This record gives sequence, C-alpha cells and structure tokens, in this order.
Amino acid sequence: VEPVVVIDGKGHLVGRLASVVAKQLLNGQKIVVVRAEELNISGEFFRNKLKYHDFLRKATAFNKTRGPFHFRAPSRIFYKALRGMVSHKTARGKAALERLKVFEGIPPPYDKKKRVVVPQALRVLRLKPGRKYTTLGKLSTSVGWKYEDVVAKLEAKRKVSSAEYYAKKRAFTKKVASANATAAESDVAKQLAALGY
Amino acid sequence: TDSIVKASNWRLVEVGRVVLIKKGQSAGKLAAIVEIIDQKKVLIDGPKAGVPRQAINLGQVVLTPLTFALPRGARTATVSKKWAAAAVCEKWAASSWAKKIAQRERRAALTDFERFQVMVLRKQKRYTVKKALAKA
Amino acid sequence: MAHFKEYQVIGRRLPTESVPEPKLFRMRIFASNEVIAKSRYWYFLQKLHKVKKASGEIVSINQINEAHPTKVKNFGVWVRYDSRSGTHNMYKEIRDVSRVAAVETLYQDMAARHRARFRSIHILKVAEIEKTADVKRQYVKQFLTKDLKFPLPHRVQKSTKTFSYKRPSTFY
Amino acid sequence: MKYIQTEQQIEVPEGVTVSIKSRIVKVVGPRGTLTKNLKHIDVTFTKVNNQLIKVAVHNGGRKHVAALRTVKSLVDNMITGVTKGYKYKMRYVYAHFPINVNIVEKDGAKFIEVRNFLGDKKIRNVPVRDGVTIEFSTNVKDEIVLSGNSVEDVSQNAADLQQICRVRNKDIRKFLDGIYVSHKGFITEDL
RNA sequence: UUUGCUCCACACAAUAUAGAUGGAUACGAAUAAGGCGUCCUUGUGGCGUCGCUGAACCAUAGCAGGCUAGCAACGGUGCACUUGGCGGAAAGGCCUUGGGUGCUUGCUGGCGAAUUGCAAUGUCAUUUUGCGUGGGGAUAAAUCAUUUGUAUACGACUUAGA
RNA sequence: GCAGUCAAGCGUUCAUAGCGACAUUGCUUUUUGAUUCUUCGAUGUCGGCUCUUCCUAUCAUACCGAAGCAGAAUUCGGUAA
RNA sequence: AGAACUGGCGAUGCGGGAUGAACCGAACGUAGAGUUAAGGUGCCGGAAUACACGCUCAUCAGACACCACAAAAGGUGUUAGUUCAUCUAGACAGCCGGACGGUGGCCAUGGAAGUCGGAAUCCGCUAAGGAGUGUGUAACAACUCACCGGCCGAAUGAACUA
RNA sequence: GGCCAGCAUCAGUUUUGGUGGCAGGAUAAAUCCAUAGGAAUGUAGCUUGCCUCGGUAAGUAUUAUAGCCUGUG
Ligand SMILES: [K+]
Ligand SMILES: [Mg+2]
Ligand SMILES: [Mg+2]
Ligand SMILES: [Mg+2]
Ligand SMILES: [Mg+2]
Ligand SMILES: [Mg+2]
Ligand SMILES: [Mg+2]
Ligand SMILES: [Mg+2]
Ligand SMILES: [Mg+2]
Ligand SMILES: [Mg+2]
Ligand SMILES: [Mg+2]
Ligand SMILES: [Mg+2]
Ligand SMILES: [Mg+2]
Ligand SMILES: [Mg+2]
Repeated sequence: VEPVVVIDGKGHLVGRLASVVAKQLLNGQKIVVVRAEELNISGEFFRNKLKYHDFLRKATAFNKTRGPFHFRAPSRIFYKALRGMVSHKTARGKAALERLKVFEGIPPPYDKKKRVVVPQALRVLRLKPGRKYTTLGKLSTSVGWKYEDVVAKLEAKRKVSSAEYYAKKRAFTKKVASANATAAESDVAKQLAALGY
Repeated sequence: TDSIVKASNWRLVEVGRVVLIKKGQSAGKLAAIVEIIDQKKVLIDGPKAGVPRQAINLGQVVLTPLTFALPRGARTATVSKKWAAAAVCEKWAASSWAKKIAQRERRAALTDFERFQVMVLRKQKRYTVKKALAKA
Repeated sequence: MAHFKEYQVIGRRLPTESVPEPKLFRMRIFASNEVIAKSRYWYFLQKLHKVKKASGEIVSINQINEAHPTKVKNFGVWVRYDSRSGTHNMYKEIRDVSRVAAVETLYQDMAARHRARFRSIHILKVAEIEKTADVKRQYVKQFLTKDLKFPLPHRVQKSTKTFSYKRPSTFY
Repeated sequence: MKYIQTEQQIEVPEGVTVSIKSRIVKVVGPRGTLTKNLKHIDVTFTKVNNQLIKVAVHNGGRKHVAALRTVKSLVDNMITGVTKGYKYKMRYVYAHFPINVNIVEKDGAKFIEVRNFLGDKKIRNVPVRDGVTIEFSTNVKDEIVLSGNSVEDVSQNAADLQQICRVRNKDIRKFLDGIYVSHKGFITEDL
C-alpha cells in the first residue's frame, strides 16, 4: 500500500520473489529490490553454476552480439527471471518493467527507507531444512561478476552507519516506552484500554 | 568453567498440552492434546470451550505454552475435570497472546463514534506523554 | 476414491423354485458411497462365488460407523495389490481413530509409495491390534512409548499479506 | 521413516568447558581452544549435568540421523583434541633415494621441504597449518610427527605430506617410495 | 545577434500524466533461533518478557477545514531563517543549535455554513514548455571553405591557419 | 556402423589385466536399402580447391585410474573437442 | 503398403493439446446474462504460492493421453514390503586366544603334505577345527579363514519384491 | 419533446448469504450416566538398592491419593 515497496532480497528464492514482483509490477506497484547479491536459489551451487553455463553456451551462431545476453550481476539475473515472467515485448510489460528497480547492496536512496520481505518467497519459510541452496553473489562471481568485493565493502560501511542509527533509535524508543509506561494508570489510558487502545 | 548450551525451549506435542484452533468450526478455541496419533496428527478435546473430541492435524492448531497434567487417552469428562482443576482458561486469559487477541476483537467491534472517541483520547494522552518526554 | 465410509453389503444370488432362501453372503466394503459399495461388493462376489449382479441382488447395505471414533487405535491392514509386473500381498500398520481413516491413509500411502491406484488394491483385512508388542512396525512402535513428547521445530507461519515488515521467525 | 527422536551423548571430562551458541561450539581444555561451526546439520544441543551434552535430531530421516552421530563424533574429537591432543607419525619409505625432510621458513610460513624424493630435482613444499607442530623423531629412523589440538588439521597436514610424495608414471606396487602415515594417536600417553 | 543567453521570484497561458488522494514507518544476524528490558563477574553470561503477523505504529475532529474569546502548559507542529556536524554506491539526504512568527482539537466558549436543491472526480496533485513583469549572473564555440598525411573509397580521422 | 548385459571358454593357474562363445538389450543416421511426403511453369546434378563453425564414438597434447604396469615400450579405461 | 466396423478431416469454424487437417471438448444466425465441457488456477495468464497423506535431490532431476522416444542389466541411494533365519540360555559387528591328532588320508605328478587337479566328504580331543576359506613353498615349513572362545551388551542377518 | 442518470415497487433469469421446521440410519455411531469384567505405555500404596534437596531404578499392587479398555444397559 506504499507508493514504493523496497524488498530486501536477502534469502529470497529468486524465482518466487520474481513471481511476486512480476504480479506487483503488472498490477501497478512500484518495486525496488535491494541486496540482490544475497538472493538464494534452491539447489547446489554446482547445480546452479552448471545451469548458468548451459545458459552461457546459448548464443546466436553467426553473431554473438545478437544472441541472448548473459548478464552476470545478481540484480541482472533476478531481472532476467522477472523479465521472463513479465510480458516484456508489449507496452504494458515495458511499463511494468519501468516500474521496477533492482540493486546490489542498498544504494543511498533506499538505505534510509524501510525494507520489507515476501514471506511466500523466503528461503527459510519455503525450503525444507537441510535442502542445499545457492547464493546469487557467489554464483555471479563464479560466472563473471566483478563487483562482489566492492559491494561487500560498501555494505559493511552501510551496516556500520545503520547500526549507529539503530542504537540511537533504540535509546529513543526506550525513552518513549518509559514515558508511555507512565500515564498508563491515568484515566485517559483507562478509557483507551476499555476501547481497546 | 561450566559448559553453556543454549536451551532453545520448544513447545512440546504431549498429552495435556493446550492448543489453540486456528481453522475449522472451533477457530479460536482452546483444546488439550488427549494423545498423539502420528507426527502430524493428535487427538484433542475442548470440552470447556465446546471443541468436540476429535482427531486433528497439528497444522490446524497452534501449540500454546500452557500445559496441565492429564493422563494419556483421558475421556472428555476427565479432560474437563483436569482442565477446570488446572484453571487453564484463567492462565490463558492472563497471557499477552490472549490479551492481544481480545484487543484486536475489541478494535474490530468498535463503532464510528467509539473510533472518534479513541482519536480524541489518543490526542489527550499524547499531549501529556509528549510533555513528559520534553521534560525528560 | 474419496473420503471413505464402511458398508456392510449382503447379497442373495436371487432365489429360484429349486433353491429358495440362498446363503446370504456379506462383506465389509470401504467406499465413498453406496453405489460404489455395491459395485465393489459384486466385483468381489464375482471373484469368490459363481454369481453376478444380473443373477443376484443386494439384500441390504448398511453404513457401519466406528464404535469408538475418538479412541486412538493401531490397525493392522492386510492388502493385496497389483504392481506394474505382478501381484503382491502386504501387511501395514496405521495409527488412527477409525477404520475409514485408517483405510484412507492406507490408500494414500499405497498410491504414494507403490503407485498403486484404487483399482489395483484389495483390502484383505483391517483389524485393530488390541495389545501393544503385537505391533511389529517401527513407524507405529515409536508412537507407543511412554510419555511420548516431541517438539515441532521450524514452524512456518503463513502470511496473509504479500509483504512482511518483520523478517519472521520460525520459533515454536 | 522419520524417527521421532534420535539422541547422542557427549561426555565432557573435568577440565573441559563446552560453550554452544546456536551451532557454534567452543571447546576449551588444558591444551587450548577448538572452535567448530555446525550450522549445516540442523541438530539440537542440550547440557544435562555439566559433564554430559545431549545432541538430538527430531523427526529426522536416515541421512539426518547419520549426520547426528557424525556431529557427536566431531565434538568428541574436539574434546579429545583439547584434552589429549592428536599426533600422527609418518614414516619415510624409499628403496634407493633417501627422502630429505626438513622445516624451512618462507616469509614466516613454516613449510615442510621434501628433497631427493625418488631422486627428483624438484623440491616439494607442504605448508604447516596453524596449530600443527612438526617434530622429526629421534630413536626411530625416518619419522616425522605432527601434533596438535585439531585432528582435522593434523590429519590434513599428514595427508598433504603423503599426497605430495605420490609416484608418477611408475608401477606404484614396485615404487613404494613416499611418506606414509604409520600411526595415529594422542599426544598424551595412555590417557 | 534585428536586445540575445542564463538563474531566481511571481503572474498568466498552454502541456500532458502506465495513473497521489493521511505517512515507502531505515539495525544487523539467526531461523534446530532471536527482539527487547534489566543485572552483573561483560559473556556463546544470569533473569524477566514478547512473538503465534502491519489485525501494527504514527497520524487523524474544525468554511478541503472559516472568524473570534479564554483556561491549562512551555509541550507538539508549519514556515522563512539560522548554528554546527555527518553522508560519494546513484552522496542531493540525515541529524542538530538559536531566535522569530503562524497554528494547535490538551480543555472550555460565541459566531458562520443552507439553495451544488436526493448523487454526479464535482476539479485541491505533478510534468514539461511558452510568455510577461522584477532582481542576480556570464560575454563562446563548432561546422563549411583552406591546409596537413601519422588518415582515407566517399564520409570519417588526424594536423595547421588572425 | 557403434555400445552394452550374461558368462561356456581363452588367458600356464585365474570367466571378467586384456579378451570372450551360445544368446540377448540397445544406440546412431557419416553405409546401403525400404518408402514416395516435399520439389518436374526447374532447390544447378560427382570430386577436388577454399573457408568457417559444430559434434565426439579421443589419433595426438593436459591430468588421471587399471594391467598378465620392474624399467622402456605398450594396452584398457576416465574427465576432457 | 493393403483390408473390416465405426467415428472424423476433406467440407469445420470455436475452447483445450504452446505450436498442428484428423486428438480431447464442442459443432457455429446477431446479442445479453448465468453455468459448464475438455483443459487448467506461481508469473507470463483468467483462476487457491489451496487443503491433505506420502515419495524424490539428480555434477544429463522431473513435470500430463494422441506426442513428439528409450531397453536389457545394475546401485547398503532412499522408501515400503515378502519369506526364511540368529538373539539376554548373550544376535551381528569390533579387539585379542586357539584353530589340534589320526594325517604327508588315497590317487594322478619329476615334486602336490588341506589348498594346480580326481574320488572319498570320516571321526578321537572335543566350547571347536574343513582331509579344508585364502596367502605363501619347487615340495616343505609358515601366516589365514571356516569353528569355538575372552571383553561390550539388544536387536541383527540373508535372499527376494517394486 | 430529446440525451445521460439516481431511487422505490415489481416481473423474467440467475448468483451469493442469514435463518426456521421436519425425515432417516445401529430411530446415527459417539460424548455422558450406570454397571460388570480386564491389562498397561501400571495410578496410589507396599518391597528392595541408592543418594546432592529428595527422588530414582527394578518388582508387587488392577483404582486406591490418576486414569484407560471391552461388554451390557
Ligand atoms: K523437379
Ligand atoms: Mg567478458
Ligand atoms: Mg612405464
Ligand atoms: Mg533456380
Ligand atoms: Mg539455390
Ligand atoms: Mg567422451
Ligand atoms: Mg500411398
Ligand atoms: Mg478435394
Ligand atoms: Mg471438427
Ligand atoms: Mg504439445
Ligand atoms: Mg450466445
Ligand atoms: Mg492471474
Ligand atoms: Mg529397471
Ligand atoms: Mg427480482
């Protein structure tokens, strides 16, 4: 119900996440996916690497610049799934795709915004315990993605800053919860509780 | 010097374990595990809340942290007697979980005039709370 | 074929002037309705005795309810089923509160583990194992231990909404 | 079959403390500290009486309950490593060319040098994993001894030394030259 | 440059909208574990509590929100300012200081609303551009033609020329 | 044309190092047939030259496993175009 | 390539089988509403990321008839069964002890003693030992196993089925 | 007069809810109550051995300081 929904893609079962995102985009919801390098694919890393190499060998024989483009970045892999599940050759599908942004890490605009998850796409909720799974960042690096390390560095920096922010917010929330704990034996609070608040 | 191992306390499927039905004719009532049929199936009894003695899928109920002493296979009369003796209903109504359920039911039951009153009272309380926060 | 009911079916091998009052054969059939119950009765009667539906009649069909449908029992089920290459007799054990529930579990399990469809299965016998230590299957034995307790790790709650704001937990 | 409960016991001697967070085990004993990550097995640890740790698998299949005993063995080997230690004795075997094994330093890294293996002019270098101590044993001819807390690191170092000395392009039934693990036991005697 | 160009402010015009109609409301990690509070011997520590969904939290009353009179309290919030710091992954945002001024529904009053007629999105947003009025700011190049041959089918390239 | 399964035998002994009868299961479409579906208001009919790419049932090169592998040489096999 | 009965395509659109003359469903004037068929309901894509019991992890997984392929033979992979066995009067596995005498049993052979080969398939001591399960010897000698024991203490083994 | 609509009461078709009264079955089977008989995944009691509060492990004990099963009504 937000104008823009930011999904933290960590551990999110790329195909199921893409299905959710395709339906949202076609229904008219603006979606921004962050941390695509932390997306998960069910199955062994070797299985998914072999699948990506099968994808890689497909190319237009007489001109490789015409053939299917093999994007290595995790955001672009997720985008490939999403585009394959969106009717992208039509104007409606094109508009749906403009309604979407996918990022590795969490760039400035969205690091200070709320991140949501999709429970029907979460790996811990969907996969049976013990089932092996792949990480999109590792798969992308194995198939040629060049920016795993810089993304990791910037993510560590962002996490440090966000930890400071959350420590400040937690202190302020403790103060506010203390203030609301007082005046809870007040008459106004009693009427609110009688009304369910 | 002493070994430390995190307990990771789970609620246990066991005779006497109190469960809350989330789907079916009961849909929000408490029952007790009479016994365990399979890893996914239990025979339960809800005589105090009106839940008929029935074999139910464990996926149809939520285990509660409440347990009372009950012999395995106890019939409905015994289950009701032990339930009353252990005062399961009071123990459940004291929990924040049941308190949250009742609060959401009351909020759903509010009328438009009561929502307006809630707004007014919330503003009144917010004034004092913000004043205390600024004083702090 | 569906959620099962048990029926007693009694058939006659229709009387003639030479032989009035024939021998009134009865069976217990697990079927989802009376039409299927009578069809199965005539199928097995054609397997057993020299009679067909045209030369016989159903004397009575009565639904048999579980005597104690809220008592947990262990059932020994003897079945005969057709695999892809032969016919085999099997014995299995099912814990449930009724014969119909045990038979539904039996059909589900046979379909799941041997790809045996309903048409390929004969229920030779269903009988409650009255005494523990007459249960000879471990997958039922392990539920007969004293003070049986077990947790349910990795609880997966279903979300009503597409998006969650909490990064949920699987505690139970 | 999905056995309801499967359980294994881990005896803790007096001098050992086992700190088990979610699945990160830290075993501390007289000989040092060992650490192991077991978040890939989905087991449950529980301390019973400060001398006994139970490890359990609930509703587990055959492979899961096998991994349960694997976990018990791993933690037992951790405790053994911090109490008694682990030592592997390897023999140098050769028909004609004496194998020259030494310890050398390359930017402070403690390699094991193998020279003259089957007369090779190549010099074989096996890095010494941290925590593993190399001693060339007197009173026995051509013996190297690897000692340490972690049986994993000790045995992997011994295996690297053995595999670096594999014979190529020859009938290895006749050319038995190499460095082979002759004994695997504990650093402390008869404990 | 037949008073050009640009920035700001306002006014007036067109121009459309992949589609506002209270708020995209910021830890990280794990899930066979965690969040929070508290305490200490500061830890893979003790204790208590929570989850079982956002069904939340904040906001939210007033001619689409008018004009006025007070009470209580020095709070909340808008604005133009202003102090200082932080933010480069796409920073273009976050935090903060001080004062001014407006509103405050925290509480109690007085006046207004009608006739859009029994509903009609009943017009309140943002997106570019044009033009006018005021104020600030700046005062070039490129191409052709000529020339070069490190270039060259032609284009192109690479050189030179007040 | 290529590849399996069984294993009577060969292999001094030893069925399976390497082979392997009598049988039997297949695969391939670089053989030749079978057919006649397309083309007879026309798809230029052999081979070579040239050039690119693809396949692997791998001749060589890389790393390996097995041997009736002492070495040398060789043979069988694996990943591998 | 040729017959039989029927239904079809030709001559036929429509929904489904992605696609397709023949398959499934259904046959068609122009429209509205409702319900369906076959087929489907993660997204493309209308419609349950429905419910429920199980099974499967594939370094070539599999994923709906016509239909767009796969076999014999195999696998302590995993699952469920059948039958026969051993077992608290101690099952199997694990470590250690014994593993004799008659006897180099008889014969073929240059030599063959349990063990390249044929027949005889015996007992005394016996908890127990085969005229022999293997390694080894030119033949010996010597290790080795069937067999029985010492220790631990509850389930285990074999052949099959799919 | 024409164009576009709103409501009410109806009619035809249909879709989706709330609710009442009957019938049948083993005149449902159950639950419940009463009663008789039992064993156990054996409750109280009792016996033996232990010891860090106080329980435990093995026996006996069929309702007792839990219950359960089957039959009958
Ligand atoms: K032609
Ligand atoms: Mg490249
Ligand atoms: Mg050689
Ligand atoms: Mg031509
Ligand atoms: Mg041509
Ligand atoms: Mg090959
Ligand atoms: Mg023809
Ligand atoms: Mg014709
Ligand atoms: Mg037709
Ligand atoms: Mg098709
Ligand atoms: Mg019509
Ligand atoms: Mg849809
Ligand atoms: Mg087969
Ligand atoms: Mg009507």
